[PDB]
Amino acid sequence: EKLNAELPNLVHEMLKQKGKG
Amino acid sequence: KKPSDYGCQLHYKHARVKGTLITAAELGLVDKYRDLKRAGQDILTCDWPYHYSSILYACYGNQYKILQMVEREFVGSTQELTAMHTTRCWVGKNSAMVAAYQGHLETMLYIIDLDMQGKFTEDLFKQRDVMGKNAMMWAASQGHTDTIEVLLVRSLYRLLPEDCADPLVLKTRWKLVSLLADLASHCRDYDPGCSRSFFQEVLASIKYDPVAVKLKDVHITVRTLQGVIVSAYRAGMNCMGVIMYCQSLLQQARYFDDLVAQLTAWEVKLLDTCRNKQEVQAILAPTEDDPSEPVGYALATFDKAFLSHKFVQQIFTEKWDTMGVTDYTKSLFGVVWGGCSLVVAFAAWATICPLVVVARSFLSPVQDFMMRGKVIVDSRFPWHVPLYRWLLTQCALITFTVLLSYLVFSFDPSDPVPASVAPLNTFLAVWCAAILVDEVQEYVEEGRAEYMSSGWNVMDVTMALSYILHYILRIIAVRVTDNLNILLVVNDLLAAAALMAWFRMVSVFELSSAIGPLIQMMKQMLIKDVTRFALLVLVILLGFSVGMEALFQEACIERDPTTNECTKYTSWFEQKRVTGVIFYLIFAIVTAILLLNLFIAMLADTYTRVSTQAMVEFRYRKAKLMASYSRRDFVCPPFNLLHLVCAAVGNGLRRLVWGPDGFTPVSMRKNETVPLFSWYFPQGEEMRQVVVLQRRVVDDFLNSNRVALFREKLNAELPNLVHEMLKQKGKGDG
Amino acid sequence: WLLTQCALITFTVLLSYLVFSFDPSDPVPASVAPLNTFLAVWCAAILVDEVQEYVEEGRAEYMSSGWNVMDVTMALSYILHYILRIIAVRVTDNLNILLVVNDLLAAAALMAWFRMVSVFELSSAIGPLIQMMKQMLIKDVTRFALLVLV
Amino acid sequence: FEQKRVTGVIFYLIFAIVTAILLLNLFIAMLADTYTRVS
Amino acid sequence: MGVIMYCQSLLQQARYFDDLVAQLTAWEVKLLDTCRNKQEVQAILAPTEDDPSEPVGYALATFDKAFLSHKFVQQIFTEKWDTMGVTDYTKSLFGVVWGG
Amino acid sequence: GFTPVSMRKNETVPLFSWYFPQGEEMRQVVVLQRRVVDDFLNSNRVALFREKLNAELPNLVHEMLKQKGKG
Amino acid sequence: KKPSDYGCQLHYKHARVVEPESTTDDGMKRLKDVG
Amino acid sequence: EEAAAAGGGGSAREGAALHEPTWGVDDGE
Ligand SMILES: CCCCCCCCCCCCCCCC(=O)OC[C@@H](COP(=O)(O)O[C@@H]1[C@H](O)[C@H](O)[C@@H](OP(=O)(O)O)[C@H](OP(=O)(O)O)[C@H]1O)OC(=O)CCCCCCCCCCCCCCC
Ligand SMILES: CCCCCCCCCCCCCCCC(=O)OC[C@@H](COP(=O)(O)O[C@@H]1[C@H](O)[C@H](O)[C@@H](OP(=O)(O)O)[C@H](OP(=O)(O)O)[C@H]1O)OC(=O)CCCCCCCCCCCCCCC
Ligand SMILES: CCCCCCCC/C=C\CCCCCCCC(=O)OC[C@H](COP(=O)(O)OCC[N+](C)(C)C)OC(=O)CCCCCCC/C=C\CCCCCCCC
Ligand SMILES: CCCCCCCC(=O)OC[C@H](COP(=O)(O)O[C@@H]1[C@H](O)[C@H](O)[C@@H](OP(=O)(O)O)[C@H](OP(=O)(O)O)[C@H]1O)OC(=O)CCCCCCC
Ligand SMILES: CCCCCCCC(=O)OC[C@H](COP(=O)(O)O[C@@H]1[C@H](O)[C@H](O)[C@@H](OP(=O)(O)O)[C@H](OP(=O)(O)O)[C@H]1O)OC(=O)CCCCCCC
Repeated sequence: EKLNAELPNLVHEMLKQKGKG
Repeated sequence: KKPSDYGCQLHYKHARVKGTLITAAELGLVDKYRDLKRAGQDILTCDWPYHYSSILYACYGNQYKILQMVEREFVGSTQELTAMHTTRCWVGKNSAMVAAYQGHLETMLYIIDLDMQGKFTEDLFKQRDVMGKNAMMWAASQGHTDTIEVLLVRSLYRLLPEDCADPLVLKTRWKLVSLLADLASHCRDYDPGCSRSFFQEVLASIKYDPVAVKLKDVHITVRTLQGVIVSAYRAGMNCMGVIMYCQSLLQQARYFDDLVAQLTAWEVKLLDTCRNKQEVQAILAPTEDDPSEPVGYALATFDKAFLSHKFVQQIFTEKWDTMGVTDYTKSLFGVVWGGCSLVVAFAAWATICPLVVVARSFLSPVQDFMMRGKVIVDSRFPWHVPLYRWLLTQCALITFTVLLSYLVFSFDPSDPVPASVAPLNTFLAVWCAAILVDEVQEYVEEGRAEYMSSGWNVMDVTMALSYILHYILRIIAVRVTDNLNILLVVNDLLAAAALMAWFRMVSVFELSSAIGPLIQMMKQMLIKDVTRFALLVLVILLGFSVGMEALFQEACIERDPTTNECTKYTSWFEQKRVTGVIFYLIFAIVTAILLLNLFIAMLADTYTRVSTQAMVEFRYRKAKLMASYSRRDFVCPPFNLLHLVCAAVGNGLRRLVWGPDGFTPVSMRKNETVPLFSWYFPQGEEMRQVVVLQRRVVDDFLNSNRVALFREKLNAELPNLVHEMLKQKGKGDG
Repeated sequence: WLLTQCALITFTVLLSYLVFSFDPSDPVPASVAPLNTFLAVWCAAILVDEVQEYVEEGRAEYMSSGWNVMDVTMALSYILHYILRIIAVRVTDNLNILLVVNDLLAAAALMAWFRMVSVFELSSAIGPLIQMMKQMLIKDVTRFALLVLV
Repeated sequence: FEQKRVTGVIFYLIFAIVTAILLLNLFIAMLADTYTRVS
Repeated sequence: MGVIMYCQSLLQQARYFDDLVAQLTAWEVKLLDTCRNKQEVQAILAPTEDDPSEPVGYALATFDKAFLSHKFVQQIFTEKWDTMGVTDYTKSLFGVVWGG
Repeated sequence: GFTPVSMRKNETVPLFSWYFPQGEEMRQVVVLQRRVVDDFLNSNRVALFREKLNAELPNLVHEMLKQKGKG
Repeated sequence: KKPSDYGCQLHYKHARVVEPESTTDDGMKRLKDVG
Repeated sequence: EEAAAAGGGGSAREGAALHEPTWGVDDGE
């Protein structure tokens, strides 16, 4: 239930690493 | 050839192929309006049956062109132009109503642009008509959803102050006006030479240099309200009050119920961002700087979601009942010791309450003593506890229905003339006189809105007005006239007034949570469901009553000369008639079953709708009650009348004797020279500690919206981010 | 729409005045009266108007309103009441068909007054009682009346 | 004559109807409280 | 809007497809809420010269409850049927008297 | 011409007055229907995919770890 | 022109008189009452 | 469609408008 409501933030953290490293 | 299968199913079936300024205004001829005005005859020639000027046909038939010619050519001042637009119809419409009374964006945008530039002298969009409608209330009633938004953007722009210079309160004023300037963007002026856009002089005076559109970009969306709630707060305004104000703009529009449900979900998100009571009463309090109270606005506009929160029911309870006397019912010790103290202090009330009201109007050391208390408010000064003022009211309420039902169980056919007046029958006529004085200064002082939407004020008039009418029409039907059928109307006015008193006495259960949402239901499935089903049955029952007469009427033919024998089977050898009346009465019983089945399923709909909101209506009817008695004086309606008499006398004295005395017992209930709570306007170094504590709460609220509006910007592109992390997987790059 | 309804409250006032202002001791011009034959011209012209809106708007649209049936049936009953009253007053004077004549005017006076709940169709709070009573006679009654009959 | 027994009985009918409707409204409130516990 | 009404009339005479009629009735009301003002409602329902396909008169002809009940479809009728506001004169103190 | 027709339900005129545009109204309506229904059709492509990513969420996470298995 | 639309609708209605030294902390708001 | 939905959409409908993942599901077990 935490990964349902916050699913587009896990996917955004997997692309934010392209931003930093 | 023949069309598709979709062709013959959806396509369109059929086959197809003068001297006055008024009728040059409605048709839109600019030069013909210019020529005939140089002969003139008026500029406000108004036709007869509907009182329309030559201006209000341009606003009618969507010619902003010749409204713009008059503003350029034939005008002298601001005060002369507003006399032309505020020339009412026969209903009472000005220029801005008629352009919003029917969807005329291109004229409404001209009038608003004339109002942003300050070329008026009256608030043209705030005036009313005969029905009290508005320019925003006509465009919402008719449903012209494209002139509602243009009126929404104007009232959102007009909220933001033009005097402050903050870079985010000047950006969002530029992004509301340019939502209107890009909304017109066509529709140039009447001169084909000097051509300019509509909002030319408004985007110019705003001091902001910006360093295939979607319908997310030309409408007010949820990220546009969030730009206003911040910028109203950044410019200095109550952020709890800007949310309540922008909500009641969008409830007036009737077509933005997806934005009303968001703004409600922010006044419940801001309201439980608070933790203590010190943080609740720091964002709900008015100061010297913004004097705006949001608690008084919510119980004026009946805001059932705010007004029943945990934190709003907590700031009312610590003034209404700070001792917990409302929980001396759930115990045996509470009912005995709470009940016995009630019948003592109601016996002590009714003997001292007249002696205080007399000795407070001209006995000044007592009036300065009766103001003491009311910040401590508790059992030390018991006449200021607002729960106790309610208990005395319900005790002085049951006393009227005992002394009225004793008036009818103690009538006898024994003595006509020394029983028309009595020590009991005349005492209640003074009592009912003082209920009618109570409803006047309730109606006059609050208003017609909160009077009709209240507890039992409409019912308490009728039981008071019919007993007085019983009392008068019994006096003058023994002595003035002798006797008639007027004596039997007297027994009906006392039969209404004894019925309405016992049904009034079930207001002692306003505070019970078991018997409370049961009275409010039974009021509501009786003033909605029964008065609209009785109108249906009256049409059906009057049709069967006509149809019986057509079934029993006679036709008498056995005679040789004229009219001799006549067959009698009326009720309203001939064994045929009863057969037809039996079948007719069966068709009536099937009709009675079919309507008793529609009445019971009608009521079970209303039980399901008023009991899905049981403990939100109750906590709203409670807080409308906890706020009404916290401003009300301790004199119940039987001594309401003695207070007006001693204050009219006792303040007439201190106009002859000593002059600037003041502190008069004011001739009104529901005192005005009191802010409702004692934690209102905080002078001193408590203002500096509220303003810090408010800015902690609101800044932590505005960035939990800015987080939750970021997750929706990512829900819109979730199939585009998944495609990018899947390619950044080691198919291509690590 | 308002002139339609104001010409329709007028029909059931004149029809229910006819059954109240009916004088029994009256000769054979009680059949052909001015008021008794004006109401028969009215119901003649209702029947021609239903055949127009049967051919124009069709059959699936016609039998989807519920009032087009009652416009026919109170017109067809009173126009048959107007004929059989004339025949049963100077041709054949018997109580066998006389009690049919008083039975049609009772049937044609109900369907006048059931037709007058049509002014409430636009009103909220009485509009949904015309529809929950109509759908109750469509869906439910014709499956419960076949079991009450058993 | 004198309209005398008619004025009181039109209040006898208002009092009896607005009571019997008021009890039936309160009996639907009990059928629908015990329904939610039975079901 | 015509294809969504047409595909729903197909699957309602198929009688064993109720998880698809529920989706096509939910998309018919989802299209009609994407529409924001009256100017956009009457621009997805209007037959142009290119495709002369009205979806209003086809919802009247197949007895569509979920379309004709909508608040933006009840507005195109009452704009055209009333156009003076004389229905709304029966909610005032000074209007029921003069209107009657 | 303009003789009184005995047929009711005038079939020449359309239902609403805004039916067939003739000009610049036709070019504006086309711009408004492309604006509306391209954002109807986008918000169904996203909202169908979200129900595919709900029911198949542990398979996307397993494909992000399966790449450690191959490459 | 001096009031706003927000101002007519939301501010405190009546005119009050500022008390000279009135605290609003929990004690010392009650000096006139307790003594 | 793999090249039109490579950077946001070249079908002008934000993607190729009928194209998603179907990353790939496994059998296992
Ligand atoms: C000569 C004297 C003879 C008198 C004969 C009396 C015989 C017994 C009749 C008893 C009925 C007296 C009147 C009904 C008493 C009553 O229920 O409460 C009084 C008030 C109720 O106000 P509220 O605030 O308490 O109750 C609600 C509630 O507060 C909502 O929240 C508000 O919504 P809001 O906040 O949005 O505004 C409502 O406002 P609104 O009106 O707009 O909907 C408000 O009405 O009653 C009225 O308003 C009068 C209007 C007609 C009521 C129906 C009368 C009942 C009789 C119907 C059956 C008759 C059948 C006849 C059959 C022969
Ligand atoms: C024993 C019967 C008891 C009936 C109790 C009547 C109680 C009257 C309450 C007040 C009446 C208000 C509501 C009536 C409004 C109304 O429209 O009447 C209903 C109609 C029902 O049919 P429908 O027109 O709606 O016609 C439907 C409809 O069009 C559907 O919509 C279609 O489906 P669709 O949507 O697909 O097109 C159906 O076709 P399908 O086969 O496919 O289903 C079609 O049959 O009933 C009536 O008109 C009669 C109701 C009052 C009776 C008056 C006549 C009785 C006179 C006899 C007097 C006896 C005296 C004899 C002795 C003297
Ligand atoms: C102008 C005056 C008109 C007459 C008004 C007199 C008062 C009548 C109004 C209301 C009383 C009736 C309703 C009482 C209900 C049950 C009483 C009860 O349930 O009690 C509960 C609590 C228990 O207290 P606690 O331990 O929870 O905390 C309190 C300790 N603390 C203060 C430090 C926080 O409160 C208490 O007992 C305190 C309440 C006890 C007082 C009621 C009995 C007083 C009898 C006569 C008073 C007459 C005065 C006449 C003076 C004329 C003007 C000079
Ligand atoms: C009788 C003396 C008893 C002691 C006197 C002082 C007692 C007093 O005056 O309270 C009034 C009482 C309140 O309701 P009452 O005690 O029956 O009980 C309420 C209810 O039962 C729920 O438990 C609570 O709702 P919730 O779950 O918490 O939401 C509610 O608390 P709150 O929600 O309100 O906080 C409770 O108050 O109502 C009467 O019964 C009529 C009494 C006679 C009134 C007429 C007097 C003549
Ligand atoms: C005297 C009448 C003059 C004007 C004629 C008025 C013609 C007419 O239609 O009114 C019918 C009348 C009043 O009902 P009425 O139509 O006004 O009902 C309101 C009306 O439908 C509004 O438009 C609704 O708002 P909206 O659309 O949803 O936005 C509103 O709902 P709400 O949102 O406010 O809650 C409704 O309450 O009902 C009768 O008693 C029959 C008398 C018929 C008379 C027959 C001839 C005698």
